[PDB]
Amino acid sequence: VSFIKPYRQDPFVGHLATPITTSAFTRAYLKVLPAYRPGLTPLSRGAEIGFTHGYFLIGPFYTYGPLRSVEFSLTSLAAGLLAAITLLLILTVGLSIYGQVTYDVYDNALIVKLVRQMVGSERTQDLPQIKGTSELDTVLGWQKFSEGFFSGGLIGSIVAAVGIALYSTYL
Amino acid sequence: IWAFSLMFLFSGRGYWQELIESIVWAHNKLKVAPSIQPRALSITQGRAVGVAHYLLGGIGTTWAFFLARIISV
Amino acid sequence: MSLDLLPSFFVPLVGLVLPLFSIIGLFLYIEKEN
Amino acid sequence: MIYDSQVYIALVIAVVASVLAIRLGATLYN
Amino acid sequence: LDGMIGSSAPFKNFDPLGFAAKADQKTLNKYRESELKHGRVAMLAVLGWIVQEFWHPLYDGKLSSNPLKALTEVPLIGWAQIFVAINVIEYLQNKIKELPGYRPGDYLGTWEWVEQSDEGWDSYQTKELNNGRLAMVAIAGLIVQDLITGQAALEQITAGNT
Amino acid sequence: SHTVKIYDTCIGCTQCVRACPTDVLEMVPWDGCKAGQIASAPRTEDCVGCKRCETACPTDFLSVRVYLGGETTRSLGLAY
Amino acid sequence: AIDYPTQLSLFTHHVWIGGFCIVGGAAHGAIFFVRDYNAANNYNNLIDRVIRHRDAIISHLNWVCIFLGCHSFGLYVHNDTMRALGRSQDLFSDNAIALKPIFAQFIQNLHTLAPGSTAPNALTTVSYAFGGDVISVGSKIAMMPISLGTADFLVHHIHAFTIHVTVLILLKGVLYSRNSRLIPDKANLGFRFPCDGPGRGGTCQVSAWDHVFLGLFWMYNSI
Amino acid sequence: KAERWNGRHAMFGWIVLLATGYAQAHGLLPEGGMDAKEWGTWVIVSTTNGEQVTIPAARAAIAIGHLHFGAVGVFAAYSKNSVKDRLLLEPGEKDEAPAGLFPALRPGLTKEAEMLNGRVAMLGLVALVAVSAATGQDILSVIDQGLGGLLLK
Amino acid sequence: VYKFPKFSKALAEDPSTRRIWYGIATAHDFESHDAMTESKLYQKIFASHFGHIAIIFLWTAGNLFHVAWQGNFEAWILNPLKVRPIAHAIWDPHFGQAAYKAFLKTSSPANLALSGVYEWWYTIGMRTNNDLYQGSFFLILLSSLLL
Amino acid sequence: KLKQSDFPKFEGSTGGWLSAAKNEEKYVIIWTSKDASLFEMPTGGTAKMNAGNNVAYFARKEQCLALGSQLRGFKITNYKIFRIYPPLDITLLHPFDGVFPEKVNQGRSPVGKRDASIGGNPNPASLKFQ
Amino acid sequence: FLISWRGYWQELIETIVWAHERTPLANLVRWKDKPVALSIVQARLVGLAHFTIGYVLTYAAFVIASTIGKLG
Ligand code: CLA
Ligand code: CLA
Ligand code: CLA
Ligand code: CLA
Ligand code: CLA
Ligand SMILES: CCCCCCCC(=O)OCC(=C\C=C\C(C)=C\C=C\C=C(C)\C=C\C=C(/C)C=C=C1C(C)(C)C[C@H](OC(C)=O)C[C@@]1(C)O)/C=C/[C@@]12O[C@]1(C)C[C@@H](O)CC2(C)C
Ligand SMILES: CC(/C=C/C=C(C)/C=C/[C@@]12O[C@]1(C)C[C@@H](O)CC2(C)C)=C\C=C\C=C(C)\C=C\C=C(C)\C=C\[C@@]12O[C@]1(C)C[C@@H](O)CC2(C)C
Ligand SMILES: CC(/C=C/C=C(C)/C=C/[C@@]12O[C@]1(C)C[C@@H](O)CC2(C)C)=C\C=C\C=C(C)\C=C\C=C(C)\C=C\[C@@]12O[C@]1(C)C[C@@H](O)CC2(C)C
Ligand SMILES: CC1=C(C/C=C(\C)CCC[C@H](C)CCC[C@H](C)CCCC(C)C)C(=O)c2ccccc2C1=O
Repeated sequence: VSFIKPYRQDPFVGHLATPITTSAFTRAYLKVLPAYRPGLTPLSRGAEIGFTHGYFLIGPFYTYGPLRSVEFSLTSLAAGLLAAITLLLILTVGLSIYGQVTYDVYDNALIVKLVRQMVGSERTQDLPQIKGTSELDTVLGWQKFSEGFFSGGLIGSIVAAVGIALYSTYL
Repeated sequence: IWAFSLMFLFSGRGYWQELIESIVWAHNKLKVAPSIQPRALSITQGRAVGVAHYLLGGIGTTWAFFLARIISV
Repeated sequence: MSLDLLPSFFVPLVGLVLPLFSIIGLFLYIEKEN
Repeated sequence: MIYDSQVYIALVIAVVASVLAIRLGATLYN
Repeated sequence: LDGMIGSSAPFKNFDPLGFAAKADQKTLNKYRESELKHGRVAMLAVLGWIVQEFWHPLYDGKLSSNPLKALTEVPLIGWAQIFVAINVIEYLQNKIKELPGYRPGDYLGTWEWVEQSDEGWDSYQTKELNNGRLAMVAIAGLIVQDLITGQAALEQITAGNT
Repeated sequence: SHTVKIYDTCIGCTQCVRACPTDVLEMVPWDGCKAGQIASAPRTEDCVGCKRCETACPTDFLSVRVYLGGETTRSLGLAY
Repeated sequence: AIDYPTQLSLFTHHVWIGGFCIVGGAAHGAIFFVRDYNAANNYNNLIDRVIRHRDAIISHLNWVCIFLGCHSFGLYVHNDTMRALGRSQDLFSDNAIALKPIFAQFIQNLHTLAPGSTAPNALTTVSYAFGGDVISVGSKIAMMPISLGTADFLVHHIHAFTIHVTVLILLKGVLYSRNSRLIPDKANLGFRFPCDGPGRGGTCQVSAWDHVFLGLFWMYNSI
Repeated sequence: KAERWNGRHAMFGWIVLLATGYAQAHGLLPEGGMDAKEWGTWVIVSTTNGEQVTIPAARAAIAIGHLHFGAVGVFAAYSKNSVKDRLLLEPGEKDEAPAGLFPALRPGLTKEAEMLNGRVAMLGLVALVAVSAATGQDILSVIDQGLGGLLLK
Repeated sequence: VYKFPKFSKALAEDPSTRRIWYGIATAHDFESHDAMTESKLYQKIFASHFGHIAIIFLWTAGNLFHVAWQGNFEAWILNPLKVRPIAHAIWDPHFGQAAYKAFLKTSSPANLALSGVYEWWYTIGMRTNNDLYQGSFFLILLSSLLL
Repeated sequence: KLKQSDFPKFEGSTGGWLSAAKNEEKYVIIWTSKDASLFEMPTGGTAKMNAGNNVAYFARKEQCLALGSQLRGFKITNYKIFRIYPPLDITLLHPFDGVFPEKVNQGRSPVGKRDASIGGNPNPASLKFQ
Repeated sequence: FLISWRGYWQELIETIVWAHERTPLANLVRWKDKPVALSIVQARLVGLAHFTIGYVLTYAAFVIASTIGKLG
């Protein structure tokens, strides 16, 4: 037996079907992640990603910041929370500008078919081309993704701060 | 020697060939141009000279430093 | 507001906010199309 | 020691010099 | 008790009680899943039993080297995290189970690459199954001996309580 | 894309054409040399600027000259 | 052991010779790949399969090198800037945020306990560096337990990072000695050539020799 | 669009100034200065002779409240698809038409009413700053004078 | 990937990051810009000269203002051989208490002035922190004139 | 095993084409071989030819031409290289007129030919602001 | 930037490009400008700029600090 084969029977792609790229564990694990989980609107994907990211982002800032405390301090928690929230704001700014400069679409998975059927004799790159058919690959989709990331980041950072305070106080 | 290496590491062959051109002009003016035409070191040889001088200079500096320090004390 | 509060008002303002907005504007400008 | 009024009006005049700078910057074109 | 992998020399197609002679393919897939999960968990349990007995670096020593005693000494908030991790792993395994072409114990998705299996692949799967069975018997014996005697594996062996 | 020019000092020795890695140069009929052929550059959009063409030129100061210009994904040799 | 100049000179000389010889081994591996490698005779063997996924190897080695360099050296720079800012409790020091090399200390403990427990026929540890008594000859220390603290953690990770970068340069030279996305026929240019030209944005030092040149520099740094 | 947003903020800030005056008058607005040992040397304002004058704790609290409101604003800015009124104009959208010297006299919760009140509030802030600069008293002192004394009482 | 090197269409068509790098490094080479004439060249150079002189005057005004505001010019007048001139105050959040104490000069951490502006301004007849402020005001006015 | 029967017996390499040769352009080289010779890919390692029609896809024209130059060592000459745009827009590239560029063919006009040597080039100062 | 030239940095950048293109959770983000190594002239300029800035900074620090710490 051989556990490495050309990806999708194409020996010319710059890719391989290894026990890591195309394993059933990899398939299921990546399909349960918010970025690829089926049945999620882009706002929901952004909200979940932001929640998880703020939740694990408050950690390093609170623990190793400039205002640490070997005991529990409200000032240390507030400093870590503010740093995490501002980092989420910076990431949201990056997401917003990236989406602004990347896509020009409001409804995908159709425009591609329209220009593959009804011809696309225009300036292209909006009618024709169009990389990716996901709802995240639109101006509207990425805007809602960034909004969800930002709101979920705030909520997750607050939740993680509350959990840290409870763990440090009642344990 | 380590600083000398940086002449070969930072520069390029064309400048040295064009300088050798004027030096050869002077030699021809004085009828002393060699029959074996002088050419600047090839690019690969320039890199080899640079790395050899760099290694020699650095290793010799550390050699002298270590030996003097550990023999004195 | 005393004059000695001006450093604490301005240094964060300039040295953090101005980079952010300048980066936003420059990235948007250099990533434009025609 | 200079007063708050002295620093404030210098800041205001500096703002005016800034608006004159962008006008020159925009006039030198994109 | 089929052309399934796991039939070794000492007892080929070992179904003395005929559990598989009447079961359909789905029940047999369930049986293979249970056997493989038990075998893997038992291999981990046996290795942990021994290593814990002669090495427990974590928790700043303490956590008495006898198993079934350190079971009641872990902070009980580390128990929760292990439980949640096992739960997430088995949720992922459940998600794997609905992938097309799924095989009972195959969570790596080897069916994607292994069409027309060889004798080496079958032999390695049988090796895993047999090691799992031996580890199941071994961990059952470990737990029973520690319950009845009170000493751990290398402690009971060292004293000579055999 | 880079610019490639051919000069009438061409002797039609074909060494430039058989050294081009991207099929930019070709040999075309001519009446200015013994070989009756001169190099041409009809596919400069594929020119990468490696200058292998003028490394194989035997004429005194070259008959094929490559002038580097605007860059393109083809001229930059980008497989991505 | 009490002739400190001899010990220092022997160690430094042998480490230098080792680094040079390792760079030479990488160079001659690249030379073999350029010259003596036959694609037909190596169909689907280990050498072929390594070349077939050279990208993955080099990209992950690049990531590891960046991770190790960022961490080791930036911890050094963080210590430097915390000390320069008068914040002595924010350093990566023993009296501060401490990075104890626990794995190496465990090994040191295992060796000093080996005589009588795992090496029952030994009377003393193999080396007093792992632990034990101070051995002095004529009031001069011959050997003594070498304590490992946060300072040794940082320098050991610096060693790992430098070694990884040298391996990156040399392995990139060996694997990309025959072809690449830039020059699909790099093997036809030989092992030793300066470039392919100013095109493709510039194709300096694409050889495999120019990788043994950069690797020589990085070996000098590491040693 | 910018005029409408700035008018809304000016009205809300007239409310905030009234609240700040009330808090200062009524024993709220914590006393003292920030702890340099707790919040680093960036809160230190000056060292006259062996004592470190720090940022007042009242200023820090007011800055935190303003941070709350500004954060709400930033969220609404990066929430364009879920807010009733966006901060910026969409490509294509055209700016509402200027109201003119006098906006239409339409009482109630109308665009003209909010427009007029925002202009009035912004002019009031301009006049307040001008009076404070010309005469030389504190902003809250000017508001207290302009309310007869019913604020800082 | 377009419109940044407005002065060069050849760079604006570059699909790589080289366009951004070369856009910076060719911005002031006006003679190489697209659709270029000599009259536009001299006029743009003239305007750039004006902006440059404005920048110089603003820099001098800033030095004057910061000496007047955070310096010790007046104290240095009475004892020029013992008092060390102060360039400007320091506000850096990364300072520890030790750094604040070491850089502390009079009322706030500050940098000693190594530009010799104290001696130059004292020689030309400046004795007050209000004389420096007048100079800063006048220089900002001159910068506005040049812009 | 493979998508098409005419593909060379290659096991796939992480050096093939990328997202660029799905939205900008891809290059295909076709050739017929008498023997299933073992050859080295321009991207990765060793592949096996088909005793008949062979078709390979690459991300660059240079890769296809390097493969073709390698094919000449196998006495293979009929190799032809095409450019494919994002849709099936096939354009024959290398044997443009059916004759290799090194051999003179009638019907070719000189492109980029100057009727003077290098020394006849105009002075750059006379080429200012055009 | 002066000793190591291009060509060695283009292939490494190509490997990084492949790594980014072939990894999940990061395929969602793609560059607009193709990342390439700095040009030969640009690399020379950048190395010269680093050399000069480091030269000036280290000598300014040395001269100022030495004068201050030696002459009171
Ligand atoms: C070019 C001259 C120059 C330079 C290099 C500096 C440098 C500095 N000033 Mg400053 N300043 C200047 C002129 C200058 N000043 C002038 C003319 C004024 C009067 C309005 C001030 C008023 C001022 C205050 C009130 C404060 C500073 C502060 C500071 C420090 C922190 C930066 C900051 O907050 O800036 C803020 C600067 C301003 C608000 C004024 C604008 C500065 C000038 C007018 C603009 C010059 C632009 C320049 C020519 C090119 C711009 C490049 C740009 C396009 C990227 C820093 C040492 C802070 C400080 O001391 O912290 C310890 C502080 O609180 N400055
Ligand atoms: C002029 C430039 C400048 C300035 C003013 C600062 C300022 C600061 N830096 Mg910083 N930094 C800079 C450049 C700068 N940096 C650069 C260039 C680097 C890279 C070399 C760094 C690397 C760096 C590190 C590695 C760290 C800092 C930290 C800090 C903070 C000092 C520690 C402290 O006591 O605060 C304590 C901080 C808090 C109590 C919370 C502050 C959180 C942000 C800054 C508040 C911003 C509020 C903002 C308006 C919110 C917007 C609304 C939002 C809610 C939606 C301070 C905010 C430290 C820090 O605090 O980390 C976060 C720290 O660990 N900096
Ligand atoms: C069924 C498996 C199992 C269980 C329930 C336990 C339970 C326990 N072990 Mg343990 N252990 C195991 C296997 C197991 N061990 C194995 C196989 C080893 C050999 C590496 C060890 C080595 C070990 C040491 C050295 C120590 C413990 C200790 C402990 C106790 C504290 C928890 C802890 O720190 O774990 C620590 C566990 C590890 C360091 C290794 C766990 C590695 C896991 C089992 C493999 C990967 C699991 C993965 C997440 C799921 C599989 C993926 C896929 C197959 C689906 C606790 C009673 C500590 C104690 O107090 O001793 C008395 C202690 O110091 N264990
Ligand atoms: C002091 C000079 C110096 C430095 C810093 C480096 C740094 C590096 N070289 Mg090296 N190199 C040097 C001299 C140096 N080199 C010389 C003289 C030569 C000539 C032979 C080479 C030849 C060479 C080759 C041939 C290769 C390298 C590689 C590398 C990288 C290894 C990965 C790594 O650690 O990245 C991490 C980066 C650092 C450790 C630098 C410091 C970063 C700080 C500590 C942390 C981050 C700071 C933060 C982002 C600042 C933000 C604030 C700012 C925006 C204001 C790294 C960037 C390899 C490579 O490409 O990378 C894999 C490689 O193949 N180098
Ligand atoms: C790599 C080198 C390095 C490292 C590790 C640190 C570390 C630190 N610095 Mg620091 N620093 C460095 C270089 C470095 N520095 C350099 C070069 C400079 C000079 C420019 C400084 C200047 C500096 C200042 C001025 C300050 C610090 C401070 C700090 C501390 C807090 C930083 C913080 O907020 O974390 C933020 C951390 C994160 C947001 C998370 C990043 C790391 C995460 C955990 C990676 C996770 C990877 C994960 C495992 C991947 C697998 C995921 C899995 C699910 C698959 C921390 C101890 C501050 C302090 O006082 O602390 C004592 C401070 O004020 N630094
Ligand atoms: C500045 C105040 C001065 C007072 C002086 C002392 C007080 C002080 O110091 O304050 C600071 C302070 C607390 C301040 C708290 C504040 C401001 C909270 C504000 C929260 C705002 C919220 C939720 C806005 C929500 C808006 C929304 C949803 C807006 C919206 C909409 C709607 C509504 C139109 C709906 C639309 O619907 C659609 C279509 O989307 C969407 C959108 C966006 O348009 C505490 C201070 C101190 O605790 C500290 C720090 C230290 C202590 O030791 C001492 C004290 C107690 C003093
Ligand atoms: C925006 C504004 C006020 C904004 C106030 C806001 C947001 C409120 C903020 C606060 O709530 C917070 C945030 C927090 C609170 O704790 C504090 C306050 C402060 C209360 C005033 C503008 C005030 C703006 C004014 C007065 C503009 C005057 C413009 C004139 C006269 C222009 C004239 C010309 O245009 C013509 C006519 C013809 C042209 O050709 C020539 C010229 C000459 C340029
Ligand atoms: C509108 C305004 C405030 C509006 C506040 C609003 C809407 C608040 C709404 C709320 O929802 C919030 C936000 C938060 C809730 O919790 C509270 C409520 C209440 C529910 C202030 C205006 C305040 C307006 C002021 C102060 C105006 C001052 C004007 C002056 C001094 C005029 C002087 C002149 O007229 C003369 C004298 C002579 C002329 O010739 C020349 C000039 C100069 C024009
Ligand atoms: C100076 C220089 C030259 C010119 C160098 C030449 C022509 C070498 C001349 C060597 C002389 C002629 C012989 C050596 C004379 C020494 C005194 C002998 C060595 C000393 C002994 C002790 C070993 C290059 O050709 C060159 C090429 C590429 C990059 C950089 C450079 C470069 O820097």
